[PDB]
Amino acid sequence: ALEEAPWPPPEGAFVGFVLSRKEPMWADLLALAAARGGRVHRAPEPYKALRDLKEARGLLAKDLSVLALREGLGLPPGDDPMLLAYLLDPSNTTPEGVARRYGGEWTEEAGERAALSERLFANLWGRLEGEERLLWLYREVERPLSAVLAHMEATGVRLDVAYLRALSLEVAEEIARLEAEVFRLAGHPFNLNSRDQLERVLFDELGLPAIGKTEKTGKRSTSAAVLEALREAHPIVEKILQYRELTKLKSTYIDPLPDLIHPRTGRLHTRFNQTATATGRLSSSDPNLQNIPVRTPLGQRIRRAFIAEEGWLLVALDYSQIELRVLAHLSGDENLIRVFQEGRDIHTETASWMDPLMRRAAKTINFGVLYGMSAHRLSQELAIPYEEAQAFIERYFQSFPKVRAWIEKTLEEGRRRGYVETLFGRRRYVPDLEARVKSVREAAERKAFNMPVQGTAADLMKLAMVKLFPRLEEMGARMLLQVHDELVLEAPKERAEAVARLAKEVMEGVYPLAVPLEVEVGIGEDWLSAKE
DNA sequence: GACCACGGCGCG
DNA sequence: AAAGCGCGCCGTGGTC
Ligand SMILES: O=c1[nH]c2ccccc2n1[C@H]1C[C@H](O)[C@@H](COP(=O)(O)OP(=O)(O)OP(=O)(O)O)O1
Ligand SMILES: [Mg+2]
Ligand SMILES: [Mg+2]
Ligand SMILES: [Mn+2]
Ligand SMILES: [Mn+2]
Repeated sequence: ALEEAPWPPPEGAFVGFVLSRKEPMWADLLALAAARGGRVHRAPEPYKALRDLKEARGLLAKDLSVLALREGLGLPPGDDPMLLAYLLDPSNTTPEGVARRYGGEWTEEAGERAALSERLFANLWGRLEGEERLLWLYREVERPLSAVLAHMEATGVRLDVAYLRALSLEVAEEIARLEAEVFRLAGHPFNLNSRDQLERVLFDELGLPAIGKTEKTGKRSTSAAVLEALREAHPIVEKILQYRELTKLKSTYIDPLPDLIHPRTGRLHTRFNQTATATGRLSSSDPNLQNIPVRTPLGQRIRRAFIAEEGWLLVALDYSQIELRVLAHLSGDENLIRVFQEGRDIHTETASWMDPLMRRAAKTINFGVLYGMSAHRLSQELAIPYEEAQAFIERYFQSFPKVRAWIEKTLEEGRRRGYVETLFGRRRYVPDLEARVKSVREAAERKAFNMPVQGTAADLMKLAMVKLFPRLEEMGARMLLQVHDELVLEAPKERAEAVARLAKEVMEGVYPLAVPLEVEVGIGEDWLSAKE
């Protein structure tokens, strides 16, 4: 039954706020409230009232801190019950669910939100009493990380807009040429973007063999894997693949990115969602800057668009074979430890076995292999017979015997405890491990043993970001992007070299393992340059 | 306009 | 597509 108390609130109050739209960098601050000591404070003018707070503590703290940074204010995020709930159970991803689950309702009014924040925090902090590992992750990783992300989000990254505009006009001309071919070959026009219309053309009119069907609705699939299986079975398939690539990059990146430049900053701002994934990874959205193309020649042209402020350079740091090293440490496989203790590369060894484009393939291969891929799909990818695909799966695990033993212990443990955990104790609940439908059970198993490996690499990286960020600010350098095992920094030209050495070392020393973490670093005027 | 399910595909 | 995992956004297609 909170009481209206005059703004401002006492120091250390829980904040509620309402935004015109989810994106902090783009939102209007509609309302701002705070709660403390059995009272609620509703600010008369939200923007002015921001100045009174000294830290944002409450649901979605980082977002409001991001909006504060955009206004020239340094209001860092503090406690956020979402981070508590997320650590308790990573399926806790939204305030709607968290409130439903731990004792309130997520409404649209800042006061009730500030109130909700306060009681949700009490209750969750209660639930976390005694979970000392999760408390450690909260204090040493997540809560400090929120500040770092708020700064990355507010900073943004520079984009060569004029370049992409020109690229759009070029690519559009290429697409029209391929559309025309496809339409001719099909003997009539139709919407090449409609997978439904395409399917009737390929499998009914052209009478091509229907490899596979789609998951939910059982239509005949027109996916790249299926089209690749028909690249020589007919010429029109080939062009379809190329129309898909261009339209995919044009409509997802080339055309939308330029129109998202912020007016005040002149830069492009993503959101780094901190309670979004089941393994502990971050995600990026609005726009997603974690899937900017890079694997093909055209995508590379897109990456070139991401450039440094004049007088600065981008610094790109990227852990080598990160999840493999984690697997060595997690499992104890001596043969795999040695692989890394003596500077061996097995992403390059799976390339010649099966340059920069051939190494990306061995990356899809050795990772697909490792996480329970099927002999069937491996045979199909590598273009070899099923007989040969099983032997790359026999040897790939013969070499490193303790991995399978680790997989088993992990699954056995997740069955008893109902969850699996990373090196630091981050939990993921995986209930279907005792499912009586084999398929459902074995999916769960693949989810279960991947988590500690992907989630440990994410713990390490978050920790590296937490340690590295203070050093960058004191050097006048900036942290721009994180792509799971990678960081892009922006540095004044004359500090760029020292920043790279420093960041490389911080990341490599984040938390020593039974195997060394190695980092590749590069420096350049654009994101593509910085990774050569 | 808003929403959503689906197939599809980009990156890690 | 199939016994890899984790995401977010696209166009289409359908509703309200
Ligand atoms: O689960 C998959 N499937 C993948 C397919 C292609 C590429 C990576 C894949 N990964 C994950 C594993 C790891 O978390 C991260 C490493 O990211 P990448 O930088 O791409 O690879 P890498 O660390 O093995 O080696 P390298 O840095 O010398 O290139 O990506
Ligand atoms: Mg061209
Ligand atoms: Mg989906
Ligand atoms: Mn990488
Ligand atoms: Mn890497």
